[PDB]
Order: sequence, then structure tokens, then C-alpha cells
Amino acid sequence: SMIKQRTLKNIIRATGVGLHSGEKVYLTLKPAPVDTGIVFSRTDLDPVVEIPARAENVGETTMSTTLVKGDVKVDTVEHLLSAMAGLGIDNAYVELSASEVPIMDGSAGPFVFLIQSAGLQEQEAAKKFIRIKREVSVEEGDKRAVFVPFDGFKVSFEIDFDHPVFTQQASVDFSSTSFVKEVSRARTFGFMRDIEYLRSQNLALGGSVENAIVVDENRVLNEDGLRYEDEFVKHKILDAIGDLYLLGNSLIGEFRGFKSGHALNNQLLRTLIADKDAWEVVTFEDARTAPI
Ligand SMILES: O=C(NC[C@H]1C[C@@H](NC(=O)[C@@H]2C[C@H](F)CN2)CN1C(=O)C1CC1)c1ccc(C#Cc2ccccc2)s1
Ligand SMILES: [Zn+2]
Repeated sequence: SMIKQRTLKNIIRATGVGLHSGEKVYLTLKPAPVDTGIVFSRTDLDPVVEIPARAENVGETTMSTTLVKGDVKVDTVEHLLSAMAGLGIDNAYVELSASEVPIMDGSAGPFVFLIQSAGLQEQEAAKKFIRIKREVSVEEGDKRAVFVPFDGFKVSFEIDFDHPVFTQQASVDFSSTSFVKEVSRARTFGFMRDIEYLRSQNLALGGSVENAIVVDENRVLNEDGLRYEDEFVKHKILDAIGDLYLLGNSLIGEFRGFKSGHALNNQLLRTLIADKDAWEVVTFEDARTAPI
């Protein structure tokens, strides 16, 4: 009854556009061996450049989570890493034909469908977990991000936009609530005045109502509206779960964020890793007694 590492049963292919680059990209997800982790692979380059999805490999953290190795980058990993986390995938190669993961519909839903379509393969090695033993918190200005010990996995998040479209708080316990049903479909979002400024700096080149909630001063411009009453904060949870997967093992504990984002989330990851008294690596001989 040991909790085992998981990979894909089959290879998966998909096509899309990078949210920032607007470049067409071909994505392939491939099974990987035990103790590989998630590894991104720029197959458009010669020689091929591979970047393990790990906190040490994170570059700038402005408008997405970016992996960097020399002057090669992989942009906007957070939603695909979220999907991997949501289905418990430990080992996979992610092949990209360009610098950015495709945005798809703005959510992790297409990725969770692609992975489940491929099927999961249990491997003959114990899954390793990071268990939080001490509260670890980082703050900067009005923003805060925390890990608290918790016998399971759960994410709480609160946002605070002074905007007519604004609930700005949600908490999900992933042992009793489905990531697939409650979080995976939550789409990225953009305010018209940010979008106007990002374009002018050659960012959000791939953005559209097909892949993002577009908000003007008053309302969602998307014809078919929101998927969740609380879609915005549910998307922040989705982002956080992706960033958390850069720890390189699944977490037993609780993440709380207040106005947090990639920059402060990464600060928290680095602070947790640095304080070895605050965590331990653990395995489970028996899924029937385990905290998740
Ligand atoms: O601004 C964006 N994202 C950042 C937002 C979404 C959230 N971040 C995330 O989802 C992270 C970071 C990437 F967006 C994915 N993962 C948190 N957050 C913010 O806090 C904004 C308010 C400062 C945009 C997303 C799509 C845009 C467009 C567009 C567009 C539409 C029509 C035509 C032309 C172009 S702009
Ligand atoms: Zn996002």
C-alpha cells in the first residue's frame, strides 16, 4: 500500500500560443524515470537545453514563473506545473518547440485533461514528501505568504482589488475537494489598463478573451462571463500550486497567501528550503494511514 512515484503511461502532444511571446508552440509530455522530477526541454535548440522545474532555476518573476539556464529560458510554467501537482505526477519530460509553455484557455483544465487522457503509471519507488514542521512566513509591503504545519495539503488565498468586479478569499483542502473540479478551470485575468501597458513592452502578445478574463474599469468583457463566482482568487490558488511544485517534492502542509504572487511565493520557497529545521522529507509505507 506504499505511496509510489507517478509518471505518464503515454506521450501527449498539444499546440498553443505563449501568453507573453504570442509564439505558436508544440508541447509534448513524456514519461520519465523514478527520481527525475519535472524537466522542461527546449527541442527547438541544438544542442537541446533541459531545465529541471526547481526553485534554484527560477529567473525573473514579474508576469509569470520563468526557468532560466544561461541565456535559455522557459516562460510561464506555473499552470502546467499546477496541473502536474493536481494529478500527483512526480516524473515527466516537457518538450517545447519555443521559449514559452502554451497558455491554452488561461487555465490548467486542458493540461489536466491531456495528462488524464495519457493515463498515469505508478513506479516502483516511494514518493517523497516535504512535511512542514515550523511556520515559515515572508512579508514585503502589504503582501504575505506563509507555510503552516497541517496534516494534509491545503491552500488559502485572499486578494484585494479596489475594482467594481470585486469574493476575494478562498480556502481549499485538496484531500476533501477536487483540484480538477474546484480550481483547474480558473483562468488568468488582465485589467484593460495593464494590457495596454504590457503590449507597449511586447508582453501579453498572445493574450485574448480566448485565453484570459479581460476586465475593464467595471466588468468582465468575456461574452460568456466567469466559470466560478471567485474565479480570480481561484486562479491565484492555481498559480501558487504551480510555484509550490518548484520545491521538487509534494508538500504536506498549508500555504496561505495575502496579495502574494510569483516574486513573494519564490521568496517563501527559498526561505523554506534555507531553514532545514522547518521541514523534513518523508515517505508513506501505507496510503490508508497517510495525511492526504
Ligand atoms: O495581467 C495579466 N496577468 C497577471 C494577473 C493574473 C494573475 N497572474 C497570473 O495568472 C500568472 C501570470 C500570468 F498571467 C499567468 N500566471 C495575477 N495578476 C495580477 O495581479 C495583475 C493585476 C496585476 C494578464 C493575463 C492576460 C493578459 C492579457 C491579454 C489580452 C487580452 C486581449 C487582448 C490582448 C491581450 S494580461
Ligand atoms: Zn496564472
